[PDB]
Amino acid sequence: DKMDYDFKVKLSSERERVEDLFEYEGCKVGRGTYGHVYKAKRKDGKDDKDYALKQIEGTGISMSACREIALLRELKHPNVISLQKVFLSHADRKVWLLFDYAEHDLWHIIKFHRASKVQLPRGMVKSLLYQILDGIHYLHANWVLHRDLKPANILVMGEGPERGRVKIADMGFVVTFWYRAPELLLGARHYTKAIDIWAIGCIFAELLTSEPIFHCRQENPYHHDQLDRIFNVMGFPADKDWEDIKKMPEHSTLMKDFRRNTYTNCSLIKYMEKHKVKPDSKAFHLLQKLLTMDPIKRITSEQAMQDPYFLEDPLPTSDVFAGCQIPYPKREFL
Amino acid sequence: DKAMAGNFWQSSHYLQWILDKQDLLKERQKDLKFLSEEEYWKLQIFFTNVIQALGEHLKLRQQVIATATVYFKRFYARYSLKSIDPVLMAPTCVFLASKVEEFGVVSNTRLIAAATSVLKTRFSYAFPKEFPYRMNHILECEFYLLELMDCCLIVYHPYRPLLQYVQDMGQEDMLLPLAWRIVNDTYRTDLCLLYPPFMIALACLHVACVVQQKDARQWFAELSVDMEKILEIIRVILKLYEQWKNFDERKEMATILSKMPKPKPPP
Ligand SMILES: Cc1ccc(-n2nc(C(C)(C)C)cc2NC(=O)NCCCN2CCOCC2)cc1
Ligand code: NA
Repeated sequence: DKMDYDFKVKLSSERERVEDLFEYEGCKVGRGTYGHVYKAKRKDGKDDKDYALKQIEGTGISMSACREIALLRELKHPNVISLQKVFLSHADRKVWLLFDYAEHDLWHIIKFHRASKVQLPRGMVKSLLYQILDGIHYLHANWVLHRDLKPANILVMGEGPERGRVKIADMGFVVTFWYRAPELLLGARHYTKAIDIWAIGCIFAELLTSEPIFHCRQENPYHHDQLDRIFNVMGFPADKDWEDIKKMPEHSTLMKDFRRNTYTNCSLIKYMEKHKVKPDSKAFHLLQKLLTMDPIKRITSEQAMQDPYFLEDPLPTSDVFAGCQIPYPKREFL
Repeated sequence: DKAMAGNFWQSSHYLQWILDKQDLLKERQKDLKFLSEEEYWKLQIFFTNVIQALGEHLKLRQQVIATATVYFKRFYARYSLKSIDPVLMAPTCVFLASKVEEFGVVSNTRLIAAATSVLKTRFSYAFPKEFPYRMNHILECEFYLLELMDCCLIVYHPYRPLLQYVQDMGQEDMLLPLAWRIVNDTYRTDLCLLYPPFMIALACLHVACVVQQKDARQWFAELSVDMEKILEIIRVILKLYEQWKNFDERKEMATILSKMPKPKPPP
């Protein structure tokens, strides 16, 4: 209203429209809280690469749309998913985000190895962890917390110029608590860098064994069964291991519901031995530094990257598939 | 700490939205057929004040107001004043800035009531008619704004580096209130489009030191920065206060606003 006509029609004439440039009808590969994700081909075929198109849930510039666009417009790192283009569709007020398509992800990769029971190759496990840490270190250095790290959010590029490169993404969701740090489960009010590190520790365990380390049945921040699973694996923390546990809002609920003597024979050492990871391995000693119960005693992403595990034979590779043939099936349509 | 805080040198702000002065003035010639150079810088002061007033009414922090102001400036750096009514653009920029800076979505009723109240109570000298726009206009304008900015939303301001400089000086109590106020005043000019925020912070701090007769020469000399650029900025700041003195906004703005180029209506 009251908008100059020449200005308006010029912009309309020049404005690239998502439906003109890309073929995506019937190609939905993702449905979630944040939007719909399509595997797309360019119509003007100067290109045979696959593209991902995300139609953001809702219309207009929601807090969600604004956050994703503002952050992704600035972030540039090889291990963080890269926004290529934003399309603003005036007819319906819909927002579309364009990305280079990442064929694979750790949810599907882990499921493949869990079903074939072939464990994940140890070179691949290390290369995946190194690139996850590299991407999160970059995010953390820029005070961007992920807040929902899990295998489904660790993308891996398929055949093409970025073959085997990890891309950290945020796909959204109803919910599991298997990657949630114990302080969140005890009512911690704020997301932190340490919370991301715990989740990475969980992913690392799962890469080593093919099983989610803190797998739990379906159930306020307090989640009894998830905590019970953590204690069954890790043992119940001693006062000296986590001195500020008493300051957690649900600490008295924890004391009411749990008794340390229930978990006397429980330790990460014992759990990982059952899955044939040796407790004297550099792998195990790194894992244990990530899966530390007290968040102030977890190592940082940078420190993790400097771990002697990454200097031990075999070295991490840029292509996590190590140039070898990719057995994992392409992502299926929903 | 805030997202992307140490990333200015790889930021969209730095790489796309530090403009060349000659490019800015070339694009401005469109509007200088209708307005003098003087009248154009008076309009910029005026709309800076409108955005500030809108932000104050909505209880937004200065950094949100600053971001909204930068969005406004970026738009009209590229486009004519006739393209979208700046009366519509100003509250749209505040609305988008509030979302980006993570304070939230100002409600339909509140945004429009703030626009209406502010123009009525603080700018009746310029606007005899009520704020004529509704939320559907704001939402449409927001789409055009985001497109013109090429989705560059995160903006860096001089307040943070200023605070770091005065802390380093050990003179936060003495110098920060004045230097901060001078940073606010720089948004009356084109400075934020032309120089990195830290240079603007240094220039404002220098002017505060001169005003309060504080010798900071040794501290300034010890910095590794192009002082020729800092002096360019200081000159614009000193001129903005002489312009302020000579400008009677309340007496002049109604006539200046009537000289703004008007949009073409549809055929
Ligand atoms: C509200 C909201 C939602 C998501 C984000 N976000 N955040 C990130 C991080 C990794 C930088 C933290 C990435 C995204 N968006 C996203 O991954 N989008 C999905 C990318 C789709 N893939 C592209 C590659 O091919 C497979 C699909 C931010 C805010
Ligand atoms: Na890094």
